[PDB]
Amino acid sequence: MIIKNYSYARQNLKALMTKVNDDSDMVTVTSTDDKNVVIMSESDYNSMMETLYLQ
Amino acid sequence: MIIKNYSYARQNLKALMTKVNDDSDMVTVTSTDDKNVVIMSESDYNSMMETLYL
Amino acid sequence: ARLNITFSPQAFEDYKYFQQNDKKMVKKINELLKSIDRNGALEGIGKPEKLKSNLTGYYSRRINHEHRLVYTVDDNHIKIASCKYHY
Amino acid sequence: ARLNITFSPQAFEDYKYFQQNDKKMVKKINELLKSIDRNGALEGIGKPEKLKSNLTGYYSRRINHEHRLVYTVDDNHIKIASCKYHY
Amino acid sequence: MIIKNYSYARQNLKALMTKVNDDSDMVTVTSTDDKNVVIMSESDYNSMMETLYLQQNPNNAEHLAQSIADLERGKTITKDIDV
Amino acid sequence: MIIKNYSYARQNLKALMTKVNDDSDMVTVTSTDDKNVVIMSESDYNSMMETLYLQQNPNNAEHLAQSIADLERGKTITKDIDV
DNA sequence: TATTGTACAGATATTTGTACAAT
DNA sequence: ATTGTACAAATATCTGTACAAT
Repeated sequence: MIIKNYSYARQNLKALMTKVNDDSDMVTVTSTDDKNVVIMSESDYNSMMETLYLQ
Repeated sequence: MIIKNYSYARQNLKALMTKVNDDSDMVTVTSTDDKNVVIMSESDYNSMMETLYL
Repeated sequence: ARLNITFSPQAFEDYKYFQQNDKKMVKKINELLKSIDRNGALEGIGKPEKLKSNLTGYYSRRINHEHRLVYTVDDNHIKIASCKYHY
Repeated sequence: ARLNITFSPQAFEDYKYFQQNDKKMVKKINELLKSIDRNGALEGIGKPEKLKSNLTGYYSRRINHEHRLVYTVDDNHIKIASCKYHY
Repeated sequence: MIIKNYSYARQNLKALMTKVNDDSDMVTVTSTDDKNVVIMSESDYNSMMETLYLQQNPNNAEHLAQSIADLERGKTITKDIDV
Repeated sequence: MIIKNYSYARQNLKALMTKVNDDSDMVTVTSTDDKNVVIMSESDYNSMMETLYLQQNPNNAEHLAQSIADLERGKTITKDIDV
């Protein structure tokens, strides 16, 4: 889990999008006003959604 | 994973310590000079060490 | 100081196993059960989370880093689906 | 461009599985192998970690959220211990 | 799932962070080289990860599904516990 | 494992954060109510959790133990992979 | 002993909309 | 549609230090 603040995340958004796809990990970007988000690769999101279903 | 900056962690250190013990959770403490740390309950550390050192 | 608790078969096996081999686990489990009865399914200790998918309707609290108490509340009666991870 | 890779028997079967049923995994594994060959064990894509305990001497990179490429490098020759999580 | 492109997400990052937190929605952010991302609130992430943790292992998923069915049909064990 | 108490940790938190990063050592912080913690660098935590992930499942741990043993006893398969 | 909540205060870093330039 | 880079003024963090009270 990468942790970055909002300003760094915006300053380096493309690099972070590349990194979460290349490394299959995630970024929590922090905010001063309790609006944190997590950024993950779309392929990881889709993979995790699939294993959530009871097969 | 709970995320707090250094100043908050110092102002609320005790609360965080009982938090990670009550919740079996962890805190990452950020810092402006790239010296982040992670805080976990001692019993969680001992459990994990036991698991990975068979 | 006393609660009526419904177990699934497998969850009761694992509760008894913890009674015989790990008293620390039974203490934390009972502490979680107390917090569920006092504060409701989603408030209190153990990072309570609302479960999704075919587990919708149930909740989880952390017994420790590895094990989860998986439970629901049906008319203020606590039902336990699991208290030990199955590999 | 054409690499010589050592697989464990179990990692070979899993790679064969992916070759049949999941071309995306094979492509990802191959990109990780290229990175390992170009930059060494600890540098490049995939979040390289140095493994501990009885896995000491081996490294892991992420294939995706679930699967790990567990490998080592013997004088620029890559060996794969695992490329798929076993349940 | 809201869909936005990378440039919009860069120029409007704080509004996206606000939206997925206030509306509990998610956004997919596209890029031209296909390494897209999805953005969700930290609370939605924790919730999904906890369910994923229990579902990831097929035997634990089966154990949970059978235990919940057992509780459903009434094949249960009821005890008083002193806490 | 440096041992300290809560009051020392509170009063010297930045020093402890700098030590566990520069010297890759760990601090146990003691409480009087038995709510102790361990503090480690983010790098050490990531490394620890990744091995833990591979070892936590007994079948995956055994799969890794057997596969590493095969490689070390020369029971292997060679593939040529265009990359 | 060791504990916690609480506070000061200059210095430094984060915040957020806006937008140029070149692709 | 893209990326790196820029301005700038309100708010937040930083960090040693330390006073009560336990």
